Amino acid sequence: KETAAAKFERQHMDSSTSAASSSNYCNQMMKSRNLTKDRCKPVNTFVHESLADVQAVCSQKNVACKNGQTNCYQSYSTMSITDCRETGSSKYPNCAYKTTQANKHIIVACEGNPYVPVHFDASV
Ligand SMILES: Nc1ncnc2c1ncn2[C@@H]1O[C@H](COP(=O)(O)OP(=O)(O)OP(=O)(O)OP(=O)(O)OP(=O)(O)OP(=O)(O)OP(=O)(O)O)[C@@H](O)[C@H]1O
Repeated sequence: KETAAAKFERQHMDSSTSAASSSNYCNQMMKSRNLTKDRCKPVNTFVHESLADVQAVCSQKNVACKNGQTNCYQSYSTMSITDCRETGSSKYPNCAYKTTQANKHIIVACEGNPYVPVHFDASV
């Protein structure tokens, strides 16, 4: 079975310098990572950093999670990311996304042993 940690990698890791794609990055990535299979995932962030760099955030700045848990962590450095937001015309199963590239601090929730990211909470 896919662990929460593996799911975080499938949903959010895109190790590279920045978004690269032959067509609309978000439409191709949301499809290829199976984020459009059971619904159109409405918002999603891809992180263009090494897996070690993202995992290291779990020992960086402790912040409250949007859901009130306290196992969220904000990166000290800005990171290269791409946000995918479903369009107003998007309707499952014909999902469609707008692509926003950014350099922002990421906030992830971490869990488990080893303590690793399992949920992407926000970017600031
Ligand atoms: N330590 C944590 N702190 C906060 N939330 C956490 C933590 N661990 C797991 N979660 C889970 O996050 C899921 C979304 O919950 P909530 O956010 O509280 O409700 P929502 O109404 O907002 O859902 P939505 O559909 O609108 O937006 P999602 O697309 O994010 O949902 P889903 O993909 O299924 O979530 P994930 O797998 O984690 O992807 P991702 O890493 O977040 O991208 C939900 O299962 C929570 O239990």
